[PDB]
Amino acid sequence: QCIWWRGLQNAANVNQTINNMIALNTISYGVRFLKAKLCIEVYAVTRKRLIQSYYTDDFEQGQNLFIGWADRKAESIPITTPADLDETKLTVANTTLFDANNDNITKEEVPTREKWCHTWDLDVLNHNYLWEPNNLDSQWTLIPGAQAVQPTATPIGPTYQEIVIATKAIGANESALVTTIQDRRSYPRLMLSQPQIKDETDTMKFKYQIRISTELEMEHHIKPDIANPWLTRQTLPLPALSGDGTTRYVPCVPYETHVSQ
Amino acid sequence: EGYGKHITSMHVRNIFNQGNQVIRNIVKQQRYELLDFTGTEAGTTNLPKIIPYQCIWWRGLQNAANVNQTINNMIALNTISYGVRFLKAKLCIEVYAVTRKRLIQSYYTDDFEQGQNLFIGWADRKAESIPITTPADLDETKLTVANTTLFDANNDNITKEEVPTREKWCHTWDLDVLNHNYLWEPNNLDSQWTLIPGAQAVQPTATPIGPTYQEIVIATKAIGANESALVTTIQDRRSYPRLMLSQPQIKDETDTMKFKYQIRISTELEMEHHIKPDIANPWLTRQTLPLPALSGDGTTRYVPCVPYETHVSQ
Amino acid sequence: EGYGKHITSMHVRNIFNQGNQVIRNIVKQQRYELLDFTGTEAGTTNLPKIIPYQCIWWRGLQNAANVNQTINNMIALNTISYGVRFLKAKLCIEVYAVTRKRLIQSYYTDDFEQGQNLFIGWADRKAESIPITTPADLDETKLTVANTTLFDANNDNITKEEVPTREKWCHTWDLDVLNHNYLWEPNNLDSQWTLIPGAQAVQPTATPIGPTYQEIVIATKAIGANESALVTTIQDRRSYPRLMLSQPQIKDETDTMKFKYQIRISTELEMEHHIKPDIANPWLTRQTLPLPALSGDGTTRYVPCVPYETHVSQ
Amino acid sequence: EGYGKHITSMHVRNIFNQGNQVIRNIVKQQRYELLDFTGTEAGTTNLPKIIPY
Repeated sequence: QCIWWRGLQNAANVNQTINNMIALNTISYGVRFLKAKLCIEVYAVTRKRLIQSYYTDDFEQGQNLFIGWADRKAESIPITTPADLDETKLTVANTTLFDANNDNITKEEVPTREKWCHTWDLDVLNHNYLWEPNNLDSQWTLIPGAQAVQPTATPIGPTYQEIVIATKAIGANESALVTTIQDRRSYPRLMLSQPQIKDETDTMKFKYQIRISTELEMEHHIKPDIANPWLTRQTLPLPALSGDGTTRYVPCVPYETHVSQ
Repeated sequence: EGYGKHITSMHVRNIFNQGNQVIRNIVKQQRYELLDFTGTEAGTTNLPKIIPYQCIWWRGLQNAANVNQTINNMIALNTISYGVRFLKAKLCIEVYAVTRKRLIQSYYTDDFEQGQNLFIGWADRKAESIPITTPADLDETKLTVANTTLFDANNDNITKEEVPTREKWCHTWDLDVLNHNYLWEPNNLDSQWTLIPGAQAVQPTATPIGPTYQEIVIATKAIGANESALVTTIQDRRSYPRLMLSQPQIKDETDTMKFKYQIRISTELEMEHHIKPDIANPWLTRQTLPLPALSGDGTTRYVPCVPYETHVSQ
Repeated sequence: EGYGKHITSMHVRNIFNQGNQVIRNIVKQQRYELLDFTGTEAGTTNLPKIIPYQCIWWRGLQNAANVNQTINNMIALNTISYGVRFLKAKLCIEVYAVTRKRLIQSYYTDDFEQGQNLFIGWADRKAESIPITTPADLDETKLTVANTTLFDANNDNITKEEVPTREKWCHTWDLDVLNHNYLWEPNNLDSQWTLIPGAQAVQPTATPIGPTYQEIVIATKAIGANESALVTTIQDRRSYPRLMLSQPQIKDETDTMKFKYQIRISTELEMEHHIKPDIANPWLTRQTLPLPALSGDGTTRYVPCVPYETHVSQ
Repeated sequence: EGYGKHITSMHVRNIFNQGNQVIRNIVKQQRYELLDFTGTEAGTTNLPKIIPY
């Protein structure tokens, strides 16, 4: 849901694609995201076995990595620092993919050398609108698409509603009225989990060695050959959650119901 | 290797609704009523009655006695639904009698005017309104406006249907106005100032009706102090002019010639409830819009009842 | 003569349901559970577990935590329904792991026995039962009978499916048993001694189960001191043998070789609620039958779980 | 065995360009200019101008 697609969790993961993006953002008045391809590869499934005391790790090839979509629930992602965006350490307390009572998660199940791929359509915009470029350098900026849910603590703004209304300073003299219709998106919380397996002592502990590949297709619409500051008129602020809040909750709505006319 | 019956390598399975569930209930309200133009007080007068279909009177909230399982069904289905869309509202007036009060001496007798009709005006072509104070006021028998008629000796501005007794007057509305996969957030229809879906962009300053009456909707929802939803739609405009029941204005020796109609008024309001998903999702409010309604401290509040909507050829 | 639009001489019209309305809700309960044969106490032992599908555990009443809108939907739909018919009950066990407790020295470690299976016995061919005391007891993880196994060294009387981990075990029942336009009178499924539709004609004297377990039903309903209903049906017989989950009995040096299974158990109980008609009709109880259940003061009560039903060729 | 959606045994995958990317920009320069052979100084003279392409 966040702009972590840049890999902003760590600077070490920068690459020319970011640098390309950064530059192409300087020279582009607006950008539209096309398709975001996420692929997790599991290179191992490892269990920590207890002996005595200390633990050894043994290969559980034959178990799987769980990818939950956390659909069917209204849940969120706290985001404080870009580090927090790390999908390895990013967590919520008292949280699981497994409820002994109502198991509310649609959980894919991944063997090691089986690969888990997903793709999103960020083409949400229309009426010839774009998104105004940023370097994707913030963790509170979010992917295109409308989760109309926003906290009062951190007003996310009009970009999360189908009917967008916003203004742009773009100089004290002029102001732009950006108004669109963007189809609604859900973007439920996507979790990686181990199985909950009860050992003699406690929950049965695993560690997964995966490779996580991202491709975020970005069509930069380049600044015209002549200065036109008013192309902001067609761009919309990157969808983002504002406010002084140190920790800020990404909506991650489960889904969108549909009505038959 | 597993040899058991009806066993297969699991696919991706979670069985929960994801909001895809929908229920169609029809709240229907059927009344044999006294429509009386004879009396001198309390909406019994020559004043043409008003059927406040613009309002949520379709529940029959004018009186509690008219509650039925359709309401109770609706109420429950509202508790368990995150949103509802109104489909078609079928109003049918049946006239079982047309009665005149004749004067003799003094006291009056009533004689059958079979051969006269009940007038149903649409009060199109005029900008007029319905005052709504209490749900009682919603009663289409007593609901009136002063100095009001279906008959102007100068410009007769009303398109008035004319109903024989056992002839029936039916109408149907399309409340499907919403789109972009938006709904209306449920209420029990227990207020008289809530109004039918559709956009009469007219609203008084005294009682701001809000964004649900404009084609382009913009509103927010608290739904907790932490999150807020931006509900933005395009809903086609609706007119919903004032629908009156009237007697003919016929000048007797004394005064206007007084009638009383014994009718049955049948309502069917098709409501597709979109059920709360099998898992808690408070953010489905995101797709719902507040019931269109007129707010404010005002005791009496005026329902717009716009005549019509002009059309432009491109 | 009446010239209005959509007007016609009235036919015979009353719009009320007359009971013709029906709603299909699916109560579905999905659990990732610890199925443990290792422990020495409280249903953790070698004793084969029991899935009490004969009981109304399909609600997940074993624990309140497993409530979901399907129950809440059911509950409400029961308030507004005069009767309900169960359609198909889909049980699916998914095995996410097969785990053995290995002994070293002393303490145990758990190792993956992928390559062994979970046993699902039907406990057919035997007359056996399920003791039910509390809804907790309905938990298929802890639900057991003493001196009980899927493995007899002498006559092995159980038809036992065998499930690899990511192989899934699904079953489906037909609860459509009723006919002659009878239904079951709704309950919230909040009791553990209520049982699934279908006739196991066996009932204990200690806890008379009643006429709903015989093909030919005869019962009365108070439904007020003034009137009483005679509910008489023909419902085909059902067997519903005891369904156990077990580990293999494998003799280690010490004792039986202990496993624990991490499974997910998914339930879908299709329920067609027949909604209360749009007008009060307390006598629709006439067509409903009491939920099949075992009565009596008994704290612990034995669910029949008959093995099967023989068939005769005419 | 893996049952998830859009899952397949990995092929050889590294996604990096390997230089295969190319961009076509057109630098274009458009001028309404004074070309003057009249003046007596500083390239304004009868001398034929040169376009240093």
